[PDB]
Formats: sequence, C-alpha cells, structure tokens
Amino acid sequence: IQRTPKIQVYSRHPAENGKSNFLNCYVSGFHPSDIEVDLLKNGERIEKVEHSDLSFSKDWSFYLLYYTEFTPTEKDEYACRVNHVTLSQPKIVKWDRDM
Amino acid sequence: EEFGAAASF
Amino acid sequence: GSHSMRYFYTAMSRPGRGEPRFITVGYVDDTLFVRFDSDATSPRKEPRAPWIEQEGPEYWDRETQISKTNTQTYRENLRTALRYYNQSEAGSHIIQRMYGCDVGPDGRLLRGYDQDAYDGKDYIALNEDLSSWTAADTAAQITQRKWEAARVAEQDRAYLEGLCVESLRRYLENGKETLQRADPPKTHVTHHPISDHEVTLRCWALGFYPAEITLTWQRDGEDQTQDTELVETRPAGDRTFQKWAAVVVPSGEEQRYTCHVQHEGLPKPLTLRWEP
Repeated sequence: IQRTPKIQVYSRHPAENGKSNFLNCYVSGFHPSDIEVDLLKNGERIEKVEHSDLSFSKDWSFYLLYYTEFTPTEKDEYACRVNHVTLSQPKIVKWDRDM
Repeated sequence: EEFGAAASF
Repeated sequence: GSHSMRYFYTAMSRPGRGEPRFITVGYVDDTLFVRFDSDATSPRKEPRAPWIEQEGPEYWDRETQISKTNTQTYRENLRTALRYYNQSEAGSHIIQRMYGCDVGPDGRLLRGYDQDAYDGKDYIALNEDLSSWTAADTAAQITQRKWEAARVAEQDRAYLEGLCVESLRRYLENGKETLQRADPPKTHVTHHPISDHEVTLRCWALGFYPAEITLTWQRDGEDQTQDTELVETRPAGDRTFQKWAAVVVPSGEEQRYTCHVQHEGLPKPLTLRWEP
C-alpha cells in the first residue's frame, strides 16, 4: 500500500571549504506523495528551502529535490530531516562530503 | 503538446 | 540519439482539506519543460525550459484549458474509483497518469504510452499496439469497457502517431543546444579504508546528461553485481546527474578491481582504477 522514501544528502559540486555550493536532499521511492523535508544547519532549520516540482518514476513512486545555497566549512554540520506516513518518527540523514 | 481529449474512468 | 516526451498526472484527494490537487509535469527526455498545479494562485501551464518560451499565446491557452478541464475530470475519476473499490469518502487517494511517445534518430515513432495507476498500483494501460487495453483488476475492467465503447484507443493512436511526434520534433529542434547535447560523466575512484584489511573503492560519475548510465565493478574481469553497492541516480540541480558504485575490497587487492562506465556521451566505454 505504502512505500518509504529513500534519502540522499549531497552537494551539487565537489565539496570545498570557503567555496559557494548547493546542498541537495533527494527523496525518492515513496508513496503516497505527501512528505515533509527540512534541510538542517547544525540542528537548526534553513529558511526558504526550494524544491523541484512533484514527479514520479516508472514504478509510480514519487521523487523530489530539496535544495539551498550553502558555503561548506570544516565545523558546520548539515543534515536532511524527512517525515512521511511510513515513518513513525522523523528520519535524519547527515551530510557526508565523501558520499 | 498535450493530448486534448481525456476519457472518464 | 533517441528521444521521448512524457506527461505525468497526479490527482490527489484530501478529505477535509478541500478539492483534490491536480499536478501535470512534462518532460523531453530528462528535462522538465512544462508545469501545472491547481493549488497555484493563478493556475496555468508554466514554462520550465527556455526553448518552450518561444511558443505563442494560443499554445499556452490551449495547454492551460486542457489542464483546467483535466483537474475537473480527474476529480470525477477519484470519485468514480471510490465506487469501483467500495471505499469510503474519508481516505486520501491518488490517481496517476503516465503518457507520451518515443522517437528514433529519424524522428519517427518508436512506440506510444498511456497508462494509469490508482494508489501506486497499476490500473489500466494502453498496449503497444495502441488499439487494445490491459486492465489490472475487475475495477479497471469496467473502465476498459467504457473506453472500448468510446473508441478511446483510436484517439490515443491518432495523437501518439500525430501530435505527439510532431511537437516533440519541434521541441527537439528549438532546444537542440541542450536536448541534443549529451554531457559525458566526469569519473574518478576514491579510496577509504574500513579496517586494516578492508577498503572501500567508490566509482564516481558526475555532471552527466541524460540520466541513463551504467556503472559496474569487476574483480579480475568478473562482474560483482551481488557485491556492489549502487545508489540511485540523483540530480545535481543544474540539469546533470550523479551516481556512484562501491565495493568492499581486501587491502592489497585494489588493482584487481576495475570500474566500467557506459553513457551515451562517451564514444567508448570507460575503464578506470584506483590511482594511488
């Protein structure tokens, strides 16, 4: 009946400290379409995050891209917080510059 | 361009 | 290369939260060019690619009218589907439609599509012949009977062989800078130790368009399908796409592993290794 979202947290370009970049959170493989996605900067929600228009794969599962401009540093932690009807609790995935 | 005529279920 | 145009409908009911939401997105290959959302302030078809902005005001009026009428039709459909499956008016439900055409290098029709789903499950599908239907269950069998009487397959056939390929030919010409340009992947292999005797080799593919790509790891020229971790192709946000393949490797044996890359932007398939 219902499918859980896949989550990938990554940058548009190779991560380099001091350089301007785009933080992406790509949610996919989920059904139904309603989903809650937050991009986090040290545990706190980034304001005015933009997202792509709702679309879906051949297997009817939906996918969305959430994105914001960001300048990576060594200390700053980034994550993506996702909530969906399949999840009893919000799922948080940390950003790894090597993944 | 989209297909104009649609059909009811 | 070959090309496709697809439109994607999503009609979602939301009892207690107003009338069902209807969204349409259009694609040429892996590029979004048009959008409609019934929850927009002034609901209409919007451009999402520079090469579709050219189209005159009449084009945009027709396209919007189709979407506004479909918004109404797919609300009726959601009501209809409730009776077909004996469901109450309290739950949220989704009808999805996926239709369009593929063209060969010559711009001739390869095949056409028109299929629907209900709550993520296959409902009805127009067969490759563009004259017969496949219904998933007895509910969709009622829809099939209604469409066979109304000569609906014949209307799809005329569109898929006519307007679908005609407009896609125009779109491919106007957007030839990007739609007919294939960006090859930039590729490298990373090396991260797990243990003292195990290392992760990750084969990266970045900045490639279109999305279709193949990444495989080989151990002594032998595929490692069941031992390769392979993440879903993700969009970079600049039109291009990203993917990686990873393998857990015994330390010392890194040079026995080769990454293999297949993409339409490359004249020949690429073989790469960990370069210490």
